Amino acid sequence: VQLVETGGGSVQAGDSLTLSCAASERIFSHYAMGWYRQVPGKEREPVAALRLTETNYADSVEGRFTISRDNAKNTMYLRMSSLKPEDTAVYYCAAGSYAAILYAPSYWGQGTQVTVS
Amino acid sequence: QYPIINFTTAGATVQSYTNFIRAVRGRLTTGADVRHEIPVLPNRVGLPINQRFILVELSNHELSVTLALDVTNAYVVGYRAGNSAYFFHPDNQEDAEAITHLFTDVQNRYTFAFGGNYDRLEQLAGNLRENIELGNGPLEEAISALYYYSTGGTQLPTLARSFIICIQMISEAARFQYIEGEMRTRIRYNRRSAPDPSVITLENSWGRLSTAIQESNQGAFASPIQLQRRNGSFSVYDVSILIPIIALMVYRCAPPP
Repeated sequence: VQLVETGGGSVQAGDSLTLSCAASERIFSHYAMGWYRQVPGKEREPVAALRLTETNYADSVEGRFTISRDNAKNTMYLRMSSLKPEDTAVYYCAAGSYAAILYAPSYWGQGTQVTVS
Repeated sequence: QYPIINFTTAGATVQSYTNFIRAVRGRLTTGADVRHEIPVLPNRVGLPINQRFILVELSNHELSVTLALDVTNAYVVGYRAGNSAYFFHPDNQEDAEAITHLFTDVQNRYTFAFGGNYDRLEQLAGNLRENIELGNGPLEEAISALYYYSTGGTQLPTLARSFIICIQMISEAARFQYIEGEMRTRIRYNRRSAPDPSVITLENSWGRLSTAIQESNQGAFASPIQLQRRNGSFSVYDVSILIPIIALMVYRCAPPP
């Protein structure tokens, strides 16, 4: 019912960041989760997704981003390696159904700013 | 007013039909009661009538018909064509009161003496699900039959056949990603065929699957549920296999905490 994020900031191109998302207990055992991103003026796009276990990455981030999970701490992670200026956005932690995690999630976090310049 | 989702069989691609089904699911569940990566449709008991129904507008040739889907079970209850509306026989009193809210500005309201379940519709249609074809063709013709029932052309074995067609390609496609995918493969290759037993047993087992999944011991079924494949031949003891199969469930119990 709550999704708390942290880990944003400003880095240079080629550097890395790691986002974290503390989730409630109910969300963690019954929901698929993932990471979206949004630039002001454009649509929210899904970046990564943890289902079933199954991973789903957007074509723009495959090979550079890795989504993971810690069952024992109720936290999901997104490691972002080799960042590009195209990755600058507000990143949102998400949790939804198995089918609707890659589109139209159910719960959202506040959103953390990631700046690559 | 109730939410409306638009779809036309004129140019229907796997993309447009997919987005249509996903929008239907989106309006069926808020996503607030997900259990084992499967959303539970909202409880019937405390639901206000202003959140009880969904409307699906079908178009084709460009005749349009508005199906009424019940939010609590994703199932079709009636439809509107022109200034006429036709409903299925309710099985208690509260759903009937809810039906009176559906198409309030039509001139003619008629409730069929029969219910909407597969049994009665099959008997009216002369055929059963195992032999009736599904596809964009059957849907495009179904829309026309539904529209021209109020005009006075379509007869009952064709009306109810169009009913089971719409129910399978819309309601059951919304309930199961499996059936949705099979309709995607029919639309993609322009195919029109009868639904194989996998589909039909999944349709007959939706309520039992909801009960077992919501009643499981952290996913483990108390009793095994029997399903079929395409040849007709298995037992499931867990919710893990069903996660990429079933997309919607009925509210059976409260969440355990």
